[PDB]
Amino acid sequence: DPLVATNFGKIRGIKKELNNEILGPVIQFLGVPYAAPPTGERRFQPPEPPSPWSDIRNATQFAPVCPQNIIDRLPEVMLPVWFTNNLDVVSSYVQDQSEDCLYLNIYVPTGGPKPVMVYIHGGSYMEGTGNLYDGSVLASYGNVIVITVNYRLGVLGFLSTGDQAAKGNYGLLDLIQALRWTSENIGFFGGDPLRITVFGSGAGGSCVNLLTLSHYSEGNRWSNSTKGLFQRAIAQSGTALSSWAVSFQPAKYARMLATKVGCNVSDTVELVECLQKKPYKELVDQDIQPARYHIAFGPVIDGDVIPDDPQILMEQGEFLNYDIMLGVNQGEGLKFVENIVDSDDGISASDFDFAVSNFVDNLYGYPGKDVLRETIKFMYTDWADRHNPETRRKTLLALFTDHQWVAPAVATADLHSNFGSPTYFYAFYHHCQTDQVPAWADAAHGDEVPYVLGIPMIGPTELFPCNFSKNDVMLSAVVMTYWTNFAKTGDPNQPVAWTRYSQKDQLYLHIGLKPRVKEHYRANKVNLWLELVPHLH
Amino acid sequence: DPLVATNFGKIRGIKKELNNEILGPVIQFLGVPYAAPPTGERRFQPPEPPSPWSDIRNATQFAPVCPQNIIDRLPEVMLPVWFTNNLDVVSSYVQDQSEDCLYLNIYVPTGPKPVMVYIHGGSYMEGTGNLYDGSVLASYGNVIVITVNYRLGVLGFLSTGDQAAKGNYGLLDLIQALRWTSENIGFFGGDPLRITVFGSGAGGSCVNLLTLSHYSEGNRWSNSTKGLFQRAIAQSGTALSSWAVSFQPAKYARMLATKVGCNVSDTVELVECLQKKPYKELVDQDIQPARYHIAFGPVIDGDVIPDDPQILMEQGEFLNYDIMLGVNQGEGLKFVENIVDSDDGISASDFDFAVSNFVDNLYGYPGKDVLRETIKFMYTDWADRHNPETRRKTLLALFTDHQWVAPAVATADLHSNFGSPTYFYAFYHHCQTDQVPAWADAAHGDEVPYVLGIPMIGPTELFPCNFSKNDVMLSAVVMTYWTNFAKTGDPNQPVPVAWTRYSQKDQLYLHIGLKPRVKEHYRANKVNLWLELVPHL
Ligand SMILES: *[C@@H]1O[C@H](CO)[C@@H](O)[C@H](O)[C@H]1NC(C)=O
Ligand SMILES: *[C@@H]1O[C@H](CO)[C@@H](O)[C@H](O)[C@H]1NC(C)=O
Repeated sequence: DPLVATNFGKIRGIKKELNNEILGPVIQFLGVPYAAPPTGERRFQPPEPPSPWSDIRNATQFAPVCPQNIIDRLPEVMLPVWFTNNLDVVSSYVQDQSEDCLYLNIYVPTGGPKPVMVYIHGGSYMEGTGNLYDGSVLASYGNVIVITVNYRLGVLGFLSTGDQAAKGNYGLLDLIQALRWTSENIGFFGGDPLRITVFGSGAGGSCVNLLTLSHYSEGNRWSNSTKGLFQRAIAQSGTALSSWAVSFQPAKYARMLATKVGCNVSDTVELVECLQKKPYKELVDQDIQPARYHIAFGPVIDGDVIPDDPQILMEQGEFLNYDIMLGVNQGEGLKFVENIVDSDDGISASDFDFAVSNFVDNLYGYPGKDVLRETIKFMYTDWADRHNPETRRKTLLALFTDHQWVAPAVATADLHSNFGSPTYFYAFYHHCQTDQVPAWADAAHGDEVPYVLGIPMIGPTELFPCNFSKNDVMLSAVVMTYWTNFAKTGDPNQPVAWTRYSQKDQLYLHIGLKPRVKEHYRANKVNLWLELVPHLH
Repeated sequence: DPLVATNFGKIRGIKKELNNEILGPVIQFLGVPYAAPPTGERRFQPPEPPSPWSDIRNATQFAPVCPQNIIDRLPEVMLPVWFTNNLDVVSSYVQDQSEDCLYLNIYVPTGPKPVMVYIHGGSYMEGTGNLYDGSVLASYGNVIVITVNYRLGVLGFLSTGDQAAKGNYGLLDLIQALRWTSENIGFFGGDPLRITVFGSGAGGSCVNLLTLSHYSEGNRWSNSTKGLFQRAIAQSGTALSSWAVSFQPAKYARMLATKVGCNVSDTVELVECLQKKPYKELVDQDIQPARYHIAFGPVIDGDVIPDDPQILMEQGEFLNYDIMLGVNQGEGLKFVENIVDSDDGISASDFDFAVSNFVDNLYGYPGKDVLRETIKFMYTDWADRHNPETRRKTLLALFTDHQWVAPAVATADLHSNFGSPTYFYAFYHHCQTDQVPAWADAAHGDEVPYVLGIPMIGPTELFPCNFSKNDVMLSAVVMTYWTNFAKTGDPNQPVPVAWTRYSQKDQLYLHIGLKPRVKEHYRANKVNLWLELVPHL
């Protein structure tokens, strides 16, 4: 049997055969505590280390996930499509909940310590679990250790009063704790604590980026030369600079919740103490909605974990030199457009104007809006066929995609390479059409996930039920190789050459069935939001 | 010897051998009167027909050109570069002047042939058809070529805003030449029902303006074809540009009247006063308009020009001619030439100044702040935003696009829209002179020597460039397109790389270079800025 001794006790994993000939087996350690349960007085408090246990602890089944409610209005626009498309399956992964949810899962392959890829999930900061992301194939195919983590979500993980009463960022601190646990225990599993790659998609991608800006991710016990906890980062369709990356009005929504559950909101210490006497179910189940493209509960600017606005930090180059790799998908903004399209696959010029105008209002309140609505309306029309209704959606979809994902990604990519971090950029332009998605839709938000995890190798799963072709399998194998090569050496080419990114040339890898390296991804539309729109104010 | 009988008498031309083996000889009839001298009481009056002569009139030397002053200064930005580059040679063509200058030149090769009437023009102020030798074009193409001299500057376009001086005398002269041609060219072996008019620059403007005038309607030969001429080619010139037509004619008529001592309350007295003065005195007065506008030119008289060409075009008020338009890569050379430093680049400093003054001259604030920023963004290549060699290339494009390209596309669009067989091109080659920078591309008027077939003869006093073997080949191709178009209204058919018909939807055009290809939507990104965005602002 597979036994492993850790600094808190011995644990037993479980061997797992994969449904493919090319793939060797993996031992998976499910439900490994990396922190003390954040219950009672430790709610709204930094994570403490886990209690040691005397005997052998079985790590063979998922632990209950962190409190969340996806069955009872959720922001489809932030959430991956494969998530919202089959919530029924996703729900079975989230049924068993508990405030005691700080657990991570290890996937170990089968003559030196292996790289460790720690996955950080995330949709809107409100929900999800690392359990959804099976790390078996990636570990086996890549010959690396893969870890998935569960961190505090929503209220419990990010509620803040704007005071020392509740400073917030408990979720990010949990991630820090999981990374420290990993740093100081993964070696016992045959992992290399000095080649740890952190990677995540969506809000998970945001979390990855936010950590690189935090001084809590500085320093590791093993090396005086390498002062990072983790050494590399991959942020997939997520950044720290988007409108919904961090919560800017945390005290507002903390008051709201406290009110809704009947707690006095005058004194902040009294407010917090009251919330702590209430079930997590009651706090989670309250209806708290922010602005359309903003969040209520998430990462906050506390002057500690996150010392300042991520924008300012990046500009001042306030981050350790990590090997970075970030990118976006062709059509992230599917769910922004999906409700608008009619029986034929197009949107009228009428609906177009409404959508673009409301977009301007939500993200750019008039101080001057008139000018802006026209500049954008112009920029996101293809005059080649200005009356085509099928082309109007593709470009409207591009508006959301560019502003919410692409421009933030490029800005991030630019500033990292600018300050000396080996940066790599990509554009994911393939996917596997499900019977739940339109036939005209391209690579949407989160569609790159199943390729990174190697799902096509195993074939359709309950979570990813698409009929993966042979092209899907090959593309997946290519992706996993880039990722894992990057994990092994900080170079996606060293275990089509993926060239290093730089602000001048802005070379990136266009990922498709025919992967090529291009240059200046959508710079025309990008520089609009980074150079023009700001100067108009 | 070559004798020809016309409705006004017999005339003797002169045979001319061309300096190329492939070219047969041509008989050229130089100094043929097509109208009575507009002298004395016929100054500021429509052109009357020429007097008949009993004997043989020798047409073997150029007649004196229309009054003009380039020696005493010259709007370099409107004028072709080959013009301003060697004024010494150009001057020899303009030395001998006379108000009696309504003469045209015939070039006959060796059924009835097509007739190509060339309409010269720089700023409406100067020039002559004599500069444009039509020998090679006629010989190579096997068509008759005509060059015309029409009234210029004050004498040709002065208007008081009254019936006292209605203006457009120059345009009426062109009409007179065309009527003369229609009713006499048959005697030379020409086809009065296959007359093509073509011109570059202001000449191009003149071509376009004629298509909007009802005076070019009706011919004596056919009841089905309602046009005097049947086809039109407008090279780097339109009726929609800022300097195509004079909108403040009365202002500048008074200015002149003032300088010569004729400023009178009553316009009929004013005109009568100007009529008692030498043409030299009127031509030599210093009258300069706004930076990108004209003082003396085509005017909106409600007769010859029934309304603003823009309105006319939009309402489709024009006969359906076979149309052909295009521009050169870098028309706006002379806009930028003064700015470049020893290195072939312009600083970010000078750039902002040049662009801002451009905004002020063409778009005086009534809102300018927004506009200068929108433009500054659109005309910078963010690929390398700091490159000084690239800053000039894009600033040059600003002028080029606004003054030439956008007016051309708009014209091209509205013509094809209302049913005229339209054709579009972009001229991307030239022959670098020791007078032009080595970094300059196809500038204003650089397509002329290729249209006239000069590379076939080799360097001339006017076109002294060392034409290569490729130049000769490209010229043959250009002349073939032009002459095919004259013959059949189709640049692909001589009788009775395929250049595809243009249309507002597909907007196919011929990219003319050493490797001529058909592309689509020429600089539509930059065009639609001026046609769709800035207006709505
Ligand atoms: C732990 O699990 C293994 C297999 O998963 C099993 O053999 C063992 O008996 C379990 N231990 C306990 C104490 O239940
Ligand atoms: C025209 O030229 C002929 C010879 O070609 C000559 O006899 C005649 O005198 C000339 N005409 C005039 C008006 O000089």
